[PDB]
Amino acid sequence: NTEIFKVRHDTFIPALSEYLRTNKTVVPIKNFDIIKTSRGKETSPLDINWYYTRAASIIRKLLISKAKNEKPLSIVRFSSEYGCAKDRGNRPNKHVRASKGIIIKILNDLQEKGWVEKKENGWTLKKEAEEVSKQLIEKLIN
Amino acid sequence: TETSGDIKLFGRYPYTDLEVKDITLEKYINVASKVILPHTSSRLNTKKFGRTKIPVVERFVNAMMRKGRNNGKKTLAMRIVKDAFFIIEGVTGQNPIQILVDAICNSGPREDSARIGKGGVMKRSSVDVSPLRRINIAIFLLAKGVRNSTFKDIKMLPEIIAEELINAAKNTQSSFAVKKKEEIERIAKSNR
Amino acid sequence: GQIKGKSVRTASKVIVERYFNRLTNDFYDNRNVVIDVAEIRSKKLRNKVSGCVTKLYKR
Amino acid sequence: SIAQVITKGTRKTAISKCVCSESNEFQLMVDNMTLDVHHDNFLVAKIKEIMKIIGYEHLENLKFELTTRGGGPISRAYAIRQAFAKAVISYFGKYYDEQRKQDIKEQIMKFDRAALVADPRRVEPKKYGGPAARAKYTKSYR
Amino acid sequence: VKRHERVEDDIFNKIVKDVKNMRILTRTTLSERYNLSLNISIKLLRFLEENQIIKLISSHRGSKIYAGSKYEPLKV
Amino acid sequence: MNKQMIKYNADLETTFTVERKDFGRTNRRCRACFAYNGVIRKYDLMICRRCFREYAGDIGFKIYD
Amino acid sequence: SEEVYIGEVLQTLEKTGPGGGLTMCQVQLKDQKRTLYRAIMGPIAVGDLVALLDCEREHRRG
Amino acid sequence: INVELRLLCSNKKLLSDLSNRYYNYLFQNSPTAKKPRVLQPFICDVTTRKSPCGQGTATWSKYKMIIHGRMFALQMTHQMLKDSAAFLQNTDVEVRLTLK
RNA sequence: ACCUUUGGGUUAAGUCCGCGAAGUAGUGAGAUCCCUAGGAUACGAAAGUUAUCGACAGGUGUUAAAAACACAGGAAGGAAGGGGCAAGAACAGGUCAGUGAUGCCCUUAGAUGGUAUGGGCUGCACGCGCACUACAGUGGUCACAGCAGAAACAAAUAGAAGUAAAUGUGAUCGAGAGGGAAUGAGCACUGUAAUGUGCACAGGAACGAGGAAUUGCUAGUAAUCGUUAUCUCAUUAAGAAG
Ligand SMILES: [Zn+2]
Repeated sequence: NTEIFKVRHDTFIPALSEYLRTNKTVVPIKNFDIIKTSRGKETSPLDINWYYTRAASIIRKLLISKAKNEKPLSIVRFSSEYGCAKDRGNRPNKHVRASKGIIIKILNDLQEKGWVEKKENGWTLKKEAEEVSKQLIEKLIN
Repeated sequence: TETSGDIKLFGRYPYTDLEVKDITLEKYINVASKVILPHTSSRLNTKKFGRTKIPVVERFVNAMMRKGRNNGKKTLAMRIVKDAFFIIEGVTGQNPIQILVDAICNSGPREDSARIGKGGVMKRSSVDVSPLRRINIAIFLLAKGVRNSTFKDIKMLPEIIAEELINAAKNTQSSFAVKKKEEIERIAKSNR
Repeated sequence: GQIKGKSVRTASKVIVERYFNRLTNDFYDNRNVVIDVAEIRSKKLRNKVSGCVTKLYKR
Repeated sequence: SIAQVITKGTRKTAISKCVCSESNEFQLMVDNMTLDVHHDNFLVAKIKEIMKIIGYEHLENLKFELTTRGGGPISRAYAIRQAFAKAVISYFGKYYDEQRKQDIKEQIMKFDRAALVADPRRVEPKKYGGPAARAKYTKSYR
Repeated sequence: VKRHERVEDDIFNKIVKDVKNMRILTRTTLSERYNLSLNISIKLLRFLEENQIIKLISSHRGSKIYAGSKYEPLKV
Repeated sequence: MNKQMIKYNADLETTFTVERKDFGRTNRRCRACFAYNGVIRKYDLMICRRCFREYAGDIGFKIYD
Repeated sequence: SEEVYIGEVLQTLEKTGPGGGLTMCQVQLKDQKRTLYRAIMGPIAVGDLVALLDCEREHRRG
Repeated sequence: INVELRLLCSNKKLLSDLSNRYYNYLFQNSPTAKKPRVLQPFICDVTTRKSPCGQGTATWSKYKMIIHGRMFALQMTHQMLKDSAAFLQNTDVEVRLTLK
C-alpha cells in the first residue's frame, strides 16, 4: 500500500530529521552555517540543521514519486521543486531555481549509505530506505 | 471533522432566531440563507435588486478588499473576520450575528443633503433616504472607520473590528461610524 | 432592440394570408409549417418569422 | 462487479472527476488525503456544507475518490463540490428508487443550483489598445 | 519615552494581580498598558499560559489570543 | 557566407583562425523590397510588415477574428 | 432628540434634480391623517416604509 | 492489412468534398466502412500594425492560416492499396501514407 | 432653378408603428463567418474527440400599434457574450526614410554611390509626454508544502538563463532590519571586439502617499500576481501582443 499518505507532512519531515542526525547519515557541506539555499533567498536559514530538513524532504519527494509510479527524479526536477521568487530592485520578481550543490551532496551521501540508487535517467529508492520509513510511520500514527 | 449536525456559521454559530428590529429595513437584510463559509459566486450583480439578496457577512467581507493593494484577496478577508467573531462572541456574549445586525441599524443616516434646484441655480436642501441606500452607507462607514484606524498603530486588525462593532451596536459616541452618522444628520437639518 | 426587420415582417404577413387554415396557436406547428413551405436558408431567420406569425395569430 | 458511477464538475479552467462506489463504511479522499488530513480548509468547509444539506443517512455505505487538474485553489473547491454533488444523485437514480433521487434534488436545488449546474463564466480576451479586456490606455490632450 | 526589555519584579507582581478579571487579552495590551516591547510581551504571555494563570483560545498563523479568570463563553 | 578571421595568441607568433557568426540586420533583408526594418522572421518568412499585408491573401492568410 | 414619524410610500412621480438623483414621492403617515409630497434620493419601491424628521416640511411642486 | 491515409489541406470545403468522395468509395466497396477522424487544425498566426508609418491610433490585425486534416485508418489487401492509390492525385489536398 | 410635403410614438440603426398627392422595388444597417460555452444516437477500445441541435422577448405580468422591463425556469434570456467585416460624400489630413509604385527639380570619381577601421546616434545648464520600483506591518526574513494556461529542461561541492507567482502552515524581525540610487578591489559569461549581461563582498541617495489640473473603467469587468516553446533576440525587455 501507499503507506506514506497516512501521516501529515509537518509531522513526518521533523520526525525523520532526528533519526538522520542521531546516525549522521548525511554530512554538512563546507560552510553550511553561512551559505544560502538559492541566489533568490535574502539570508541564510534560521535553523542550523537546515541541511537535515533538506535530507528528510528529499526522501519524502522520492517516497511519493515511488507511490504514484512516476519516472525517476533528476537533479533539475529537485532544483525547480525548491525554487522561489527572487527580489530584483525596481523590477518585477522572477522565479529562480535552488542551488544544485547541496542536492548533489545529499544524493551522494545517500548513495554511500545504500539509501538511493542512480539510474540512467534519475535517482531511485532502495529497500533499506523504504523500510526505515515504514517502521517509523507504524509507531508515529499510534 | 468537528460536527455532523445542521449548518452553522464557521461551523460554530447558531444561525437561527434572528431579528432585524427596524421595520424600515426588513426586506433588505438577508439572514435567511444558511451558508457554512462566507463565500459565494452566485452572479446576482447582473440584476435589479440582486445585490440585496447576497448574505450579510458576505457583504461585510467584500468591504475589506480595499486600499488598492488588497484587491481580490477574499481569503484574507475571511481569515480576518473569522477571528473578529471569536473576539466579539466572547466580549459581547451574544451571537456575533446580532452585533453585526445592530451595528447596521444604528449606523445608517436617515436624512441627507442634496441639490434640488433644476430651473436655475442648484440650491442644497434636506432629503430623505431610501431603505436600500441607508444600509449601503452603514457598511461603508463601518469599513472606513476600521481601515484608517489600523494604519500605523501597533494593534491587530481583527481586534479593531471587535472594538468598532460592539460600540456601533450599542449606539455609543465611541464609534467612528456612529459619530459621522450624527454629523450628516446635523448638516441635513441645517439645510432644512 | 428586438425589432424584427422588413423582410421578416413581410414574409410573416404574406404567409398568414396565403396559408391561414394550416396555422395554429402553437410555435412548434408554426415552425413546422415555415420549415415546410419556405426557402429560408438559416434557422436564425425562421425562428423569428414563426415568432412574429404566432404573435399575429392571437390578435 | 462492484456498483459504481462516475461524474465530472467544472469551474473556470479547473476540471474534476469523482468516482463513487459501494462500501461497508463512508469514506472520502481528495488528492489522496482524507478530510481530517487535507491542507486547505476552504475545500473542507465546502465539502462539509454540501454533506449537511444532503442527509447523513443518504451518504451512508458509500465511498468517494476525487481527482482534479487546472484552475486554482478557490476554483477547484467549487469544481470538486459539483462533482461530489452529482455523484449522489447519479447513484440514487441508478441503484435505488427514483423518488429518493427527486427528494435529494429538491433539497440541493433549494440550497444552491450551482452545486448541480456549472457556471459558463470564463475570462474575456484582451483587445488591442488597452492593458486588459475593456480598460483603455490613457488619452492625452495638452 | 521608549518601550522596555525587562519585566522587573514589581511590574511582574502587579501583572499577576491585573490579569485576573480581564476577559480576552493579547500581545498589545501588555505592550500598550505597561511599557513592554512586543518581543517581551510574547515571552511573558507564553509563560503565564504554562503556569495555568491564563488560557489560550486561538493560535492561527501568528495571530494569538488568550483569556483570564472572568472569561465565560456562549451556551446552547 | 561564413567569413573567417586570423588571430594571434599571447606570444604574437602562433596564429589561429576563428569564424564570424552571422547575426544582426545585415543578412535578413526583406525578400520583396530589401528593407532592413520591420522584417517578420516567423515561419521562415523574411518579409517586412508593409509587404506582408499586400501579399498575405496570396500566401493564404486571413483575418477570422 | 430622537423624534421620528413613519410613513408609507403610495406613489412615485418624477426623476428629479441635477443628474436625476432624486424621486418625487407621495407618502402617508402611519398614525395620522396627513399625506405629504416629498423628494427621496435612494432607490425606492412602492410600499416602502420611510422615517421622517418632520411631518410638515413639503415639496409642493408635487 | 492496415493503412493510415492523411489528407492534409488549408481549405475546408475541398477536404470535406474529397473525404465524402473517399468515404463513398469505401462504403461502395463495403470492407466494414467508417467515417474519417477530424484532426486538431494547425494554426499559424502573425500580428502586425496596420499603418505604414507611426501616424494615427495604433490599430492591429491578426492573420491566421488554418491547415485542416483528416485521417482514415482502414483494412485492405495489397492489390487494393496499389490500385486505389490512383484516386490520390490531381488534388490541392496533400496526401500521405503509413503502413505496417 | 427646386420640393414631394403638418416633423406623433419606438430602436443600436428612416430600426420600425401611425397618417398622407403619392406609390413601388434596392444599397447601407440588418441579415450573412469565425472563435469561446452546452449536447452522442456517431467513432475508438481507450478513457477522448467532434457534433444540421439548442433562445424566439417564447412564458406570466404590465388594457391602440410598434418595442420594454421585472421575474421564472434554463448550459445559454432580450443585439446570448467577445471579436471580424463594414454606405455616399469629404479632407489641398499622414507617408516620396517600405516598395524595380511615381511626375518634376538637384548631385553624380576630389560623389549626395559603395566598402573598411574608428567616433557619434547613448553628449548635458535646463522645460514636457508616457512607463517601472517605492514610500512598509493587510509588511521584511528562514524553512517547508502546493496549484495554471498544460505537457520539451547535458552536467554543475560558494555563485555565476529556465516548468509559475501571488498563495498555504510554522518559525523569526519590530517601527527608516522599508528602500536599493551614485561608487570600490574583484570573480565569471556572450561576442571579432565590452562599452552589454550574470555573480560575490561592500557602500548605503531621494522618497514618510503628491499643487493647479487630468486619464480609462458596468462583471469573470476594473485592480492585483506571475508567465511567455509570442514578437524584437550573439548577448541584451522596465516595450508591445497574448
Ligand atoms: Zn518589404
